[PDB]
Amino acid sequence: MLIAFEGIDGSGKTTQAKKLYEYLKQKGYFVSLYREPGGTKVGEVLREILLTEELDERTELLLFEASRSKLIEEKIIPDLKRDKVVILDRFVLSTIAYQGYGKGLDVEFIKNLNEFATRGVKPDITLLLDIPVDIALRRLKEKNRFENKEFLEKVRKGFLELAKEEENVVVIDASGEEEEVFKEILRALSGVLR
Amino acid sequence: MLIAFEGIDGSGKTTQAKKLYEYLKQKGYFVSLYREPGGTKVGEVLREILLTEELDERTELLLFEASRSKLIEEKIIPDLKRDKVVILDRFVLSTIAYQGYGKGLDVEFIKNLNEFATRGVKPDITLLLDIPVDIALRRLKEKNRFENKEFLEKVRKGFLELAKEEENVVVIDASGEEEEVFKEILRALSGVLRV
Ligand SMILES: Nc1ncnc2c1ncn2[C@@H]1O[C@H](COP(=O)(O)OP(=O)(O)CP(=O)(O)O)[C@@H](O)[C@H]1O
Ligand SMILES: Nc1ncnc2c1ncn2[C@@H]1O[C@H](COP(=O)(O)OP(=O)(O)CP(=O)(O)O)[C@@H](O)[C@H]1O
Ligand SMILES: Cc1cn([C@H]2C[C@H](O)[C@@H](COP(=O)(O)O)O2)c(=O)[nH]c1=O
Ligand SMILES: Cc1cn([C@H]2C[C@H](O)[C@@H](COP(=O)(O)O)O2)c(=O)[nH]c1=O
Ligand SMILES: [Cl-]
Ligand SMILES: [Mg+2]
Ligand SMILES: [Mg+2]
Ligand SMILES: [Mg+2]
Ligand SMILES: [Mg+2]
Repeated sequence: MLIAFEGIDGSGKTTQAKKLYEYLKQKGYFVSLYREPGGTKVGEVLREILLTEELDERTELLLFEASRSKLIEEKIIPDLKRDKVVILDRFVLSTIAYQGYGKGLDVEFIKNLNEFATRGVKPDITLLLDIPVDIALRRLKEKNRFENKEFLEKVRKGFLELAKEEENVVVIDASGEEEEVFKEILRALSGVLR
Repeated sequence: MLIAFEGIDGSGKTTQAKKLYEYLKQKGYFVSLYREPGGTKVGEVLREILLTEELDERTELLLFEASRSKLIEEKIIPDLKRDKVVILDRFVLSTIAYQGYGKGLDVEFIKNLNEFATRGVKPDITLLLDIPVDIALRRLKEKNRFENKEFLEKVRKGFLELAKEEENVVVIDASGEEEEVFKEILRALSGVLRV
């Protein structure tokens, strides 16, 4: 049971994933929650680079994938082996939507890099938190280098294209308050998980 | 003009690349010299990760490629534009020989990633410093995780096969004395550059 949250910055992924985490632990699941990029010692070094340094788009791509690879080997595959429910705050669709649809790198190439880093590990469900860009940006404080309107409109569109084309992606209206969104996540999750 | 040095650990790449830097400077070229992994601030942090951490082979490949991508975009392409001769202490054949022949990852995939990271930039000449593994390892004072006989015998063989398959690779016998090996380098280079 691998549950991924996806969506643009300010869709509320981190808030929603921590809520789901604690809710499942309550219900007696064994649960893990990891962020991408990050989630391992090495991945957190890479996250810092990715967030702080001026990178070209090809370097950035390779470092998002390196973070993922480490997280898959070190944490995700061993957790799934142990019947831990694993919740991911971003996963493979983020790389396609940001570095592909956003930055213009080839989506088909990114897919193959994704499969390489993941060893083909796929979520049981992906919750795409969809929200208009203006709404999302208004939730944020400081803007990171990805959190700009022109760019995020392309990213939002790319996620919605992926939801049509990729498997097991459910589109969640994330424009509501925290609990209405959380209830929509639980309704979508009841489709794969008690 | 892009010149790459390749070969197993202890073949003398770093020693020879710096000799060549000094030689070309004395001839009035503008010259750059970079190591892989490393060569940029970002790259040098990746290098540290690569040497110090236990990494799975896939993460390792991707970090080697990320270091290369950074070096290509930040340093190598701007330098080639300025007519600097660029000398590399390791480049794309290292990744094929180490991660492909040594670690067993798919060579075609590695080549695909190499092309991505380099934007198709290729050396004018690659000097493969060939040497028996036992000779090479005896030159080294401390061993990193790659500097293992079992592993390097696979890698040495992979380099020698690449020197047949790839373009513009010249095999240099690197078991000799430093100056001798340097002379053989210069003779090879004279094919592609005024020495
Ligand atoms: N439904 C909702 N309505 C209003 N504000 C919300 C909200 N869900 C979360 N927020 C607030 O929006 C801000 C961003 O939330 P969060 O950190 O969950 O988003 P995110 O993870 O999508 C940003 P990123 O993609 O850059 O990491 C936080 O202040 C959070 O409290
Ligand atoms: N031709 C030669 N004969 C004997 N010793 C040599 C030599 N060339 C270099 N050495 C010595 O061997 C050691 C390793 O040299 P060097 O650092 O150039 O190799 P290298 O760059 O192939 C190792 P690595 O691949 O791990 O970076 C140094 O002590 C160096 O002085
Ligand atoms: C995982 C991932 C994140 N990102 C961006 C989105 C965020 O703005 C930033 C940090 O994301 P995070 O805080 O959700 O981990 O990285 C990519 O550009 N590509 C990726 O593959
Ligand atoms: C560039 C490169 C180096 N390496 C290894 C060889 C060395 O043992 C180690 C450090 O290289 P360096 O000191 O020659 O720069 O990295 C690879 O495995 N793959 C690569 O693509
Ligand atoms: Cl994918
Ligand atoms: Mg977040
Ligand atoms: Mg919008
Ligand atoms: Mg060296
Ligand atoms: Mg010059």
